[PDB]
Amino acid sequence: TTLLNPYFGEFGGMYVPQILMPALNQLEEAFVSAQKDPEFQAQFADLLKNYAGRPTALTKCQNITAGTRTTLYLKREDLLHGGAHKTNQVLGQALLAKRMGKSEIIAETGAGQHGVASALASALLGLKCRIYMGAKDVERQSPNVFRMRLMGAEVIPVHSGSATLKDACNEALRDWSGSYETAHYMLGTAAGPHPYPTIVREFQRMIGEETKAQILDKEGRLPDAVIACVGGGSNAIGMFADFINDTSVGLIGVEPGGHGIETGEHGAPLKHGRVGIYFGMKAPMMQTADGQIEESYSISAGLDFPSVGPQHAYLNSIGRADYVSITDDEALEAFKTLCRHEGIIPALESSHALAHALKMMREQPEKEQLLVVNLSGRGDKDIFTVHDILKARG
Amino acid sequence: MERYENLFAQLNDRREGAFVPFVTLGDPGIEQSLKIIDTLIDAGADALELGVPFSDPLADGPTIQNANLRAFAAGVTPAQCFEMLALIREKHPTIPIGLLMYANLVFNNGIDAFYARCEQVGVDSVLVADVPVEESAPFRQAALRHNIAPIFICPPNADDDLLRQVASYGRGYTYLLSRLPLHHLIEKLKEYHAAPALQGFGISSPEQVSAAVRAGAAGAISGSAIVKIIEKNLASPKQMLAELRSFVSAMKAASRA
Ligand SMILES: O=C(NCCOP(=O)(O)O)c1ccc(OC(F)(F)F)cc1
Ligand SMILES: O=C(NCCOP(=O)(O)O)c1ccc(OC(F)(F)F)cc1
Ligand SMILES: O=C(NCCOP(=O)(O)O)c1ccc(OC(F)(F)F)cc1
Ligand SMILES: *Cc1c(COP(=O)(O)O)cnc(C)c1O
Ligand SMILES: [Cl-]
Ligand SMILES: [Cl-]
Ligand SMILES: [Cl-]
Ligand code: NA
Repeated sequence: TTLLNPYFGEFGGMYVPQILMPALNQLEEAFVSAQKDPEFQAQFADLLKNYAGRPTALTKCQNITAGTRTTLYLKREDLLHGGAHKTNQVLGQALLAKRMGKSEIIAETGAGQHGVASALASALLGLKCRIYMGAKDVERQSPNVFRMRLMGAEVIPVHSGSATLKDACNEALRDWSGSYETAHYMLGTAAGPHPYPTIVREFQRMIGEETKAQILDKEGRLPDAVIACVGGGSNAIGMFADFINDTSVGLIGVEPGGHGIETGEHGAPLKHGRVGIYFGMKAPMMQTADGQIEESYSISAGLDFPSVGPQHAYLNSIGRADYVSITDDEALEAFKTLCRHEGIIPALESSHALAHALKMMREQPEKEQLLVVNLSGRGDKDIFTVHDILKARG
Repeated sequence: MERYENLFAQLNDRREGAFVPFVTLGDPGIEQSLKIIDTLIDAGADALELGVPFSDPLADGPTIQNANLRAFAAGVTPAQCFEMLALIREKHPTIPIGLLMYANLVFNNGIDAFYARCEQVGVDSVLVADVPVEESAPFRQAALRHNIAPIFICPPNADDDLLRQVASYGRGYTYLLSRLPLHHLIEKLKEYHAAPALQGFGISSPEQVSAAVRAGAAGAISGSAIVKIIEKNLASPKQMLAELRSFVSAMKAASRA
């Protein structure tokens, strides 16, 4: 029994071992209560404003769109404390942890970004934080590991399986199954078992709410489309949620195309994988023909979650949202374009959303269109990756 | 078929508990795995629980995670596991054979087709580790349509609602987790006419088998302890079988009246 629907159409659910169901039920109850509690809302609003720096700007990009009929705004989640949108929801989940009487946080991280977000929220709220991270990722992500340790988090290298993101997810869940009386599992995207896709959306929805108010103020209308990259689905659902009932507003999700869909070296399960059951949910997966879970590939490690949030699979199935892909080279060109023409260094994740907007503009330059790209994070972290690729290609 | 029902009736007539080893199919290779399984049976296993290697075995601890990795290193696939299952059943007509599966492997090519394949090879039960009772309907339905018992975990803190659901939905046996007093859970499951309880998780010694039976369970399942013997003796296949035989013999002896 649950308080809320765990499915979005056919997608979603609570596919966890029996022992974890009480943890999910407790979390769902606490969330439902919190959402009705003005004190919880006020505390969350206070953190978002005074600690994280909300609202974030909505920046018009005249230089990029000159000579076309595209007007392009960027929602500046890159200016949020921590440099990406992840901060919004980790602050909300940390407050849920405290609401449930918990003093400890467990989190997973791939290349370290959610680990850092989890550690910063834990440090502020006085929670003891432990982060599981694949040994392969630890070795390659010294800066993020160091950030987590500076913020007082325990970083636990995971040597099991293939020692990457999905293995870190596995170890975090195993821990939580034993420790959930005292520890909250701070899941890093709008995916996994109910109630996480719901909670993460609601703790990211201020992205779209602010964007709506800002675009009404500046343009006097709603956008023609809002465009967001999709790794697991959190920044995209946060931008999309408040516009779902505005049927004129396009919702465009951009998965990583990697080296190209036809190569199979991509991270686009929603449009190019196959529905499976894993990570506690029924959703499109990267998987072998016989059902072993595989990896996503992208130039951007942040887009490597090998599935996708169930609400995106649902919005796609009903035709409310449209999902596309952008390759490594397309993302790289968008990264360079924003740096040179607007003086903003975008995350390579966010560069995928920008790249799709640039195509929308360039393919039909006389089409009048008002577009918002969710600029989910800043790209200082990516300058070594970008340097290395540009130098190798001469 | 009626393999669990016949087994428990026979054990009851002998005032005896069941001893049920778990191994991963194809660990450390197909050939050796088939020999391991014959050894477990020859040493006195009353039933088997058999895992199909899966990329992401969330519900498994380190010993079995390592078993999965060994099976993958040997190139073991679900298709090969089903070939193994048919061969095992052909050799051993009455021993109940249960699988421990992950949902994706059941769902992958269709839930109904999965259970039909289990029926074709002569499997008796399937426990899907990451399907809680709440999500179990299509799995239980497909299982029973194909003469397969769906097995559920009963956690030791299970509330009354969960006990009633497990009692109604499960067949073959109830998997009673080691980690309320177990004897009380065992009594409630009996009151609710549940499938006979097998205690599992952390069963590594003869005294734990006897304790399970004394508490009123129908028997005990042991995995990590069996698999550790495989891991310890990888370099010596013959010694591996000798030690498996000794261990299973001791564990089975602990179940006898
Ligand atoms: O995508 C996920 N995490 C994102 C981590 O973010 P980053 O540090 O940037 O890789 C993620 C983690 C867990 C999950 O479900 C479950 F818990 F069941 F495994 C689903 C998605
Ligand atoms: O302790 C556990 N396993 C011991 C029995 O399995 P195995 O060690 O493979 O025989 C165990 C740990 C966690 C768990 O739930 C979840 F997967 F969600 F984390 C279920 C079982
Ligand atoms: O039977 C199992 N393992 C062997 C017995 O445990 P151990 O002797 O500790 O290895 C076993 C049963 C169920 C399971 O997943 C879940 F609990 F979620 F259903 C994982 C392992
Ligand atoms: C983590 C991250 C993403 C991808 O995660 P989603 O849950 O799909 O939003 C995208 N952009 C940035 C900057 C990120 O840090
Ligand atoms: Cl309003
Ligand atoms: Cl150059
Ligand atoms: Cl019932
Ligand atoms: Na993805």
